[PDB]
Amino acid sequence: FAINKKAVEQGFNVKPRLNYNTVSGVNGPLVILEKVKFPRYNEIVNLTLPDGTVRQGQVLEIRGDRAIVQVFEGTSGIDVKKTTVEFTGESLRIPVSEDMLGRIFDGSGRPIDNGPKVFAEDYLDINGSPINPYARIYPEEMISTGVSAIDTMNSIARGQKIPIFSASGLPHNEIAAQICRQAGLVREENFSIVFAAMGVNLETARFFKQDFEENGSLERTSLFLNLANDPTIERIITPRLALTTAEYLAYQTERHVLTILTDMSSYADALREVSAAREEVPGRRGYPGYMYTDLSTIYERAGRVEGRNGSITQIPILTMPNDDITHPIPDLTGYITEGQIFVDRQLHNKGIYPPINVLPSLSRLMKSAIGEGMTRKDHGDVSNQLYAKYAIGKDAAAMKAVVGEEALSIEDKLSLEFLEKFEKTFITQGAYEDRTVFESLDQAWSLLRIYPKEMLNRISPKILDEFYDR
Amino acid sequence: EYGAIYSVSGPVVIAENMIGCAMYELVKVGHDNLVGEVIRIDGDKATIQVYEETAGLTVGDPVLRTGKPLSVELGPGLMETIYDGIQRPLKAIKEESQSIYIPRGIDTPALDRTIKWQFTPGKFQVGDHISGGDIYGSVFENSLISSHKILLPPRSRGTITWIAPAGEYTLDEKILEVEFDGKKSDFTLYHTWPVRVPRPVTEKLSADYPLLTGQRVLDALFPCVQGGTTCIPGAFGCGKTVISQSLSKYSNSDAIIYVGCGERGNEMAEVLMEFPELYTEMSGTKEPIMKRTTLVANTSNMPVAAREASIYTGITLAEYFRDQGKNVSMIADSSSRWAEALREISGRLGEMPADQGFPAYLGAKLASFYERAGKAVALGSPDRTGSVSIVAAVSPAGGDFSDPVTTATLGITQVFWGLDKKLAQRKHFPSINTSVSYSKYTNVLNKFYDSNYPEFPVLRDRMKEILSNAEELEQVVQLVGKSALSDSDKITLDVATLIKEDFLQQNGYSTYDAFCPIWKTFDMMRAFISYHDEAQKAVANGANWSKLADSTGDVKHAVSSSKFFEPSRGEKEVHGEFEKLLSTMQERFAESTD
Amino acid sequence: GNFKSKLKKAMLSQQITKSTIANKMRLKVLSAREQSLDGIFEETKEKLSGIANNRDEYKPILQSLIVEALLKLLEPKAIVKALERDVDLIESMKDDIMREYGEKAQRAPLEEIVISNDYLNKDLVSGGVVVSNASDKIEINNTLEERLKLLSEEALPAIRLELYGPSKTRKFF
Amino acid sequence: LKEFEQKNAGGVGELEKKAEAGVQGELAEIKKIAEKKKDDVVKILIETVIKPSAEVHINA
Repeated sequence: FAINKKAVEQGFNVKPRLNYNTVSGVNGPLVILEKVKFPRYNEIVNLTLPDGTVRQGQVLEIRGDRAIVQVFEGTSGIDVKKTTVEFTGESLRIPVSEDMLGRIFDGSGRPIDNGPKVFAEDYLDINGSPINPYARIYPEEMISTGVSAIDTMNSIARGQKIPIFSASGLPHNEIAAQICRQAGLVREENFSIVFAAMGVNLETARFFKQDFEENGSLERTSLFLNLANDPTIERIITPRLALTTAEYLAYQTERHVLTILTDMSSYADALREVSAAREEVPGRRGYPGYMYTDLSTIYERAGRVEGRNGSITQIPILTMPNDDITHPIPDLTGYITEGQIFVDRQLHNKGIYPPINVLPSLSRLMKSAIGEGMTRKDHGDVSNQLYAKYAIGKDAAAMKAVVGEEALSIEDKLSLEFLEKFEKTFITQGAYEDRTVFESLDQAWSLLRIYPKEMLNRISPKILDEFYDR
Repeated sequence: EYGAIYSVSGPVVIAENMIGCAMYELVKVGHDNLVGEVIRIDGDKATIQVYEETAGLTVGDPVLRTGKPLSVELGPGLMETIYDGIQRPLKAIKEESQSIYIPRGIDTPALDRTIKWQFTPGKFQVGDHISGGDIYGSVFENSLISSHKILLPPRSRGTITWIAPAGEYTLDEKILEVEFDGKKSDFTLYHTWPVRVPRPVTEKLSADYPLLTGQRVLDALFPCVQGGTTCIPGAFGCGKTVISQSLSKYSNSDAIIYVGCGERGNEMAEVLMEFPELYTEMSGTKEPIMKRTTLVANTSNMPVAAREASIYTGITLAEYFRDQGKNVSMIADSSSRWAEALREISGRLGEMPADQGFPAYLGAKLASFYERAGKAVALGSPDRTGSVSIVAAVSPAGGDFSDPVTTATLGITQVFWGLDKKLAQRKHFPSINTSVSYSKYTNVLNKFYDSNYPEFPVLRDRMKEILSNAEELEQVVQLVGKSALSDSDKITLDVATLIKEDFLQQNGYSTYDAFCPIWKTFDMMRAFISYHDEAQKAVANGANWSKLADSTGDVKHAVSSSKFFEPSRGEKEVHGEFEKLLSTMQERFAESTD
Repeated sequence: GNFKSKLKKAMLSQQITKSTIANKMRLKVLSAREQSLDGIFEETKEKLSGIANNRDEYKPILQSLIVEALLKLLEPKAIVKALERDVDLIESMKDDIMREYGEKAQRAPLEEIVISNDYLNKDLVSGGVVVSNASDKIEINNTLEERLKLLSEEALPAIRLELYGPSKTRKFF
Repeated sequence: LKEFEQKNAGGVGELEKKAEAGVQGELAEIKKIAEKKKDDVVKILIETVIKPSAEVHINA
C-alpha cells in the first residue's frame, strides 16, 4: 500500500499551461510557431481552430525559439489570426487499467462503445523504453494452435514473434480468427487479446467483432480500431498504444497477452506518406531510410522477462503489394521477426483451405520448442523428411510437366503421389476442425509409409525401427 | 565552461557558446548528462550526435565538455562480462536499478572497482629502463586464462622508480611509477585508449595457419587462415546464425569477442544461457566456454548511434587481447546495420548523398576498419605474438549481391562465403552457394598442408571439377533427359548427388555431426574420390553401370554412412576404420565389378 | 445438414445475446463508478465558490495566483483581466510583487502592471485571473475553475488509490 | 427448430433478471464507499488547488 501510494503522491501537482497565439506559418501537414518560451522536444499540443474544434499534434523540431508542430488530423481550415495553440508540457501518454478489457477504442484510444472514460490507474508514455537483454529469457514451451500445417512443421512458442505474410484477396482474416479461437496450450485461459487494426475496410472490422462475439471472448479482449476514413497521420499511433497496453498487462499483472496486429503494410504506407511530406532522404522504392529502426522498435516488444510470470506474442499481418518477397516491407520484417508463416495463391486457387504452403515458411524457436517432455523425439525428423519429400515432389512435377512421363523414375512417381496426397489431405482441414499434435503426427506417419523404408535418409534408424513398423 | 542547447532534431543536437570545443571530442549533454560526439564546428555552434534517446529536451539546457575523445577502459576484468555499445556493464545496471529497462543517463564504472586481484610482479627492478608495450607483471584472472598480462600503455616511456610487491590489489592502486624528465607518472592495473586510433604494433606478418572452424565444407573447399578476413552475405533466411555460433564455439581461438550491431536481441539471451554449460579441453579440461568470451550486445531496438561505436569497441578490445599474444578472433553480426545508421545520420545532417543515398566515405571507413585485422608481432620486450581474424556478416536488402555495401566489402575482404536461399529452404542447412563462393588463402596454406596432408590440395580440386561438371550436365539433362547420357555422365551425376547429400550436409545437434576435425574430413573426401575413381575405372574397363551399381550396393551405403563415425574416438581408431573401409571397398570393386 | 446449420446459428444468436447482456452489465457498473466520481468532483466547485466570497482569505490567494502567473510568464510588462475590485492594493502591493519578483526572478523587478477594461463571465467563473503579456498574445488561463478542471486529470490515480484500496492484481506498482 | 427457438426465447427475461440480481450488491457498495470517504477527498482537492507554488523554469 504505502509503497504503491508513494509512487502516486505526486499527482496533486496542478501546473498551469500557457497557450500562444503566434501561429506564423503553415504548409502541408506542418505548422510553425514563433516566440515560444523554452520549447520541449516531442511534446503534445492542442490546437483550436476558429470554429472551436480542437486537433492534437506534437513538435518534431526545435530551432531557436520556434517549434515545427506536426498536426494529426490534417491542417485544412487552420487560421493565422484566430487559432490558439496550447502546450501540455509533457510527452504523449495514455491512461491504463485492467478495466480496459471488453472495451472498444478509436485510433486515438478514446472510448467509442458509449461507455465512460477509463477510470485510469496511471498514465504511461506510448513510446516506452527498450529492455536490456540481460533481463530477457527466450521461451521453451509450445503453443498448440490446432492447425496441422503450423503445429507440425512450424511450431509456435509462447514469446515468439511470427508474422503471417499474405496477399490481398486471401483469407488471412479467417486464419487469424481460427488461431485466436484455438490458442490453447499443449498442456487458466488467460489469453487476453489486444487486437489492433489500422487502415481496414468496415466489413473486416465487423467480421472481427462478430467472431469475437461468437466465441465468448470479447469480455477478454480490447479493440483498437482505425478504419480507412480516419486521418492517415494518426495511423502510426495505434500500434504503439496497443503494445503499451499489452506490455502493461503482461508485466504488471502477470497475464499472458496475445497481440495480433494487422496490415503493417498500411503502417509502412503511412510512414512513406508522412515521410515524403518532409524531404528526408529516401530509401528503396521511396521508403524512408529509418523504417528498419522504426519497425524494430514496433516489433521488439516481445518475449518473457526475469521476474514476471507474464508473456507476450505478436502475430502481425502483412500485405505484400504485388506478391513479391523481395519487396522492402517483407524483407525487413523477415530480417527482424523470428520466422514466419506464408500463404500462396495457387493453393487458394485450388480450393485448399487453409491455403498455407510450407516450403518458404520458417520458425527458429522450433529447436527449443520440440523435444521429449512435450512431444515424441520423432517430431523434428518427421518434419525434415516431409520438407525433403515435398521439395522433391515439387521439382519432379515441374520436370514431368516439362518433358513427360517417360523419364520419371519410380521414385519420381512415388514423390508425385506423396505430394498429391499431402497437399490434398494433410493440409486441408475445416473451419472448426481442431488437430492436437498427437493425432496430427499420427496421421502424418501414414503418408510416409508409402515410401519404402530404406530410402528415408534424414530420419535416424531408431525412429524407423520403433515407429515405421506400426 | 558550459554551453546551452540551440536546436534539436531527433539524434542530432546543435549547441552554442562552444568555443574551445575540438572535433570528435566527447561531450555530455542534458540535465541527465547524455553522452555525445561533436562532429562539425561552425563559429560558436557545434553539431553533436547523441548516443541515447532525446525526448523532452528543452532549449537552454546546459552543455558540458570533457576535452578527451571517446575511449574504452582496458585491464583485468574485461572478460566474461557483457557490455553495451558504449562500454557500460549490463548486469550491474539491472542489479543497481532493479528494473527491466535501461535508465537514460545512468553511469557506472567500466570495470568493477571492488574486487581484488592476486597480482605478481614482472621481471623489472627499480632503476631499469622501460618503453611503451613492455609487461611488468602477470595477474590471475581465470582457470582458463591463468596469466592476464598487464602492460605499459603506448606513448609512455621512462625508467621505473618504484614498483609494488606481490600481493592482492584492487585496480585503483598505483603499482608502478615511471621516472621521465619528471615524476608525473603513475600506473594502476588498467588504462584507457581512444577507439578511433588503432593500437600500435611492431610490424605485421603473413598468416599461414588455418583457422579451424569444425565445418566440413568450409574447411575443405574455402579454408580460412588464422589472421584473415571473410564475408557472409545472406537473405534473412539462410540461417547464417548456425555457422557463426559453431565457429564461436568449437574454433581453436584463445578468445572471442561476439559483438551485436542491430540484432534480433533474443539471440543474446540464447547465447547467454546456452554457453555456460559447454566445456572445452584446450587447456586442462572441462572449463566452460563462458570463461572464454566477451559480449558487446546492442539490439536493433536501442539507439541508432551506439551501433556505430559498438564495432569500434569490439575491434579495440580484440586488438588489446591480441597484444597479449593470444590469437583472438572477433566476429561481427551485421555490418549492413552500421551502414544504415551512417546513412541515417548523414541524411539527417543534411548533406549531399552518394550511391543509393549512402554517404561517400563509407567505402573508406569500411576499408580502414577491416585493415586493423591481421597477424603481427607485439610491441614490447618479451616478443610475444598474436593475431586477429574478424568475420563479418553482411545482410543485403533485396537478397541479391549488388547493393553498395556488399560491393565495397568484397573489394576489401579476401574470403567469400555466399549463402543461397533455396538450399536453406531444402533444409540443406550449411547452405553455401559453391558456385560463386571463393577463397584466396589456398596457395599459401600449402606450406602447412604438405607438412600435414600432402594429398589434400589435389583432391579438393578433384571434387571441385566433379561438382562443376555435374552442374554443367544438369541443365542439358533437364532440357533433354537421360536419353542421350553416357554411363560416365550418369556416374558423375550420381556421385555429385552423393557428395551433396553426405559431404555437404551437417547438423549441429547430433553428437557426431557437430564438429568434424581435419583428419575426419580428409579421410572422408579421400574415400569419396577413391570410390568415384574405382567406378570410372571399372566402367572404362567395360560394364553396364546400370547393372554395376546394383551389385556395388552396400559399399555406397557404407561410404554414405561413414560420416556417422564418432569424432574424437581415438583419432587413430577412426583412421584404421577408414583404412579398412577403403580396403574392403577396393576389394568389392575388384570383384563386384568383375 | 441445413437443420444442423440452423441450430448452429440459433446457438450463435443466443450466445451473442448473453455476451451482450454481460457487456451491458459491466458498462452499467463502470458508468455508475464514473457518475459517483463526477458527483464527488461537483462538491469542490461549490466549496470554491463559497470560499471566493471572503475578502480576508481571498486577498493573499489572489495575490499568490497572479504572482505565479507572472513568474511563469517572465515578461517585463503584463496585463491582467478580472473584476477590478483590488486595483488599489494590487498595484500598491505591486511594489511587493516587484520585490518578490526580484527575490525569485532576480534578473530585475517587474516594470508595471495594466488592468484591462474587459471582464469575465463571473457567472462562469468564481475568481482567479488571466494574465497576458503587453502584446496580448501569450496567455495563462489560471482561474479557479480552470485550475480545478486541470487538476481533475492528474489526480485520477491518486483519487482511485484513496477511494478504493490498491488493485490486488497489480504486482509491481 | 421452432421449439428450440422458443426454448431460449422465453429465457431472455430469465437471464435479464439473473444478471440484474447478480449485480446489485456491488452497485450499493459503491454508493456506500463513496459516502464513507467523500469529505476528505474534497478537502484534499481544495487544499491542493488553493495552495500556490512559486517556481521558475530552471534553465532560465
